[PDB]
Amino acid sequence: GDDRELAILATAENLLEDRPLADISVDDLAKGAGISRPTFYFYFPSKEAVLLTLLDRVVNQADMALQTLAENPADTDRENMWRTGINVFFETFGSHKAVTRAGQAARATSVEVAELWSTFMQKWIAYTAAVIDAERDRGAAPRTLPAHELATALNLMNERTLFASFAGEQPSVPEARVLDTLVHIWVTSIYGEN
Amino acid sequence: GDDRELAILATAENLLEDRPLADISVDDLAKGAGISRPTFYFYFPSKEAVLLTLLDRVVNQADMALQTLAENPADTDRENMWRTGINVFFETFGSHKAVTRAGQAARATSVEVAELWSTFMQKWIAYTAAVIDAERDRGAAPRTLPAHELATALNLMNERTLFASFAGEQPSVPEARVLDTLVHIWVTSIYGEN
Ligand SMILES: Cc1ccc(-n2nc3ccc(NC(=O)COc4ccccc4C)cc3n2)cc1
Ligand SMILES: Cc1ccc(-n2nc3ccc(NC(=O)COc4ccccc4C)cc3n2)cc1
Repeated sequence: GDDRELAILATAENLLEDRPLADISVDDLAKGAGISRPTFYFYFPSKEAVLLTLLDRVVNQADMALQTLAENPADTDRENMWRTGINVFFETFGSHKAVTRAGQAARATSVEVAELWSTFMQKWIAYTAAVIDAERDRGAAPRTLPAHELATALNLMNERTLFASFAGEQPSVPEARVLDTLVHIWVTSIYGEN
Repeated sequence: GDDRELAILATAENLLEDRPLADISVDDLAKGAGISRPTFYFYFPSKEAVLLTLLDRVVNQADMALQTLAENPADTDRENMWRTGINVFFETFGSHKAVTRAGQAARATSVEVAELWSTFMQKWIAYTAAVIDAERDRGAAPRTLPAHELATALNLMNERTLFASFAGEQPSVPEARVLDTLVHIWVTSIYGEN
């Protein structure tokens, strides 16, 4: 039941490591999961619905990890505080590069994927802005850009830059250098008076 | 001859305003250009080759404008200097949103589009890094991140953030606010000691 479902999901994750969703059939997923094709269809209406589940699970994992960090004060300087938050995404999405990458490609063709991504990006930007505003309220950060516009561009930079690194794009920051790169830009732009 | 070609190109640009390349046929392009379908094929081998030409023209327009700025010293402060350079992209790509957007969608399916984009991104990042290094050499900017890794993330942020704004994505910075947003992040991260 649920473990034929977890098997379709594990199969899809495993196959997405080697080729795109376009190069994977429902039959590929069925065979890997040790089930027939009509049995696959009891669990998922399509291969696109398989990706959506996987992406949904990854995005919620990142989100829960961010909630956990938030509910636990966390004892260090401002630069390290930002580093820890960015690290959630670096580690969560870096542990699921194939799914995370397939989600981006699916955004153009799947309104549900686009909607799911858009929902979490809004949540993450809103929370980023709320922290910047808190930092501004305690007098730790100057009131420069609107917090929400600042949060939007910084989260969009991370989306694109971690994606480039994880996909091995030309150009891209080496994955062993990208965390430090993003933390620098976030801290100087959030605390920089100019 | 060349003006049947400019007509196929103008037609493609005009139609890409209303729908994606997937929703446009060679016949659509032929009819708009006032030529038959086999005549289209004398000018371009495909509709994908039409997009490549358009994108190539836009990317070279941005590049030439950046070269022009570079060869002309340009008389103002550092913040305004960065603003002028970012403005090249804001204005060039903002004057060609449909082509510029279709190029991004094509990167996944067209190795020539991916290669063209990748080439210019490398050039633009290299030039960004050379300016940061010059700024560092005159003692105007601190030696923080490697200049090339800094330039990479900043150009990737602009790519993604101007794209989001021009495509009206949720989320996105309003197009009337995005220039100021990006200039802030570039100037604070390039000049910020922390
Ligand atoms: C292949 C791929 C790789 C990475 C992404 N991606 N999408 C992202 C969206 C937001 C994001 N955000 C961050 O890294 C930092 O977010 C923080 C930090 C501190 C407090 C709050 C937040 C949201 C990283 C992201 N990375 C998307 C696709
Ligand atoms: C739809 C769409 C919209 C915009 C882009 N895009 N791609 C970009 C790549 C680089 C880029 N760069 C900049 O804005 C700033 O670049 C500077 C500034 C000063 C000196 C040198 C450079 C390269 C903007 C870009 N915008 C791509 C697609």
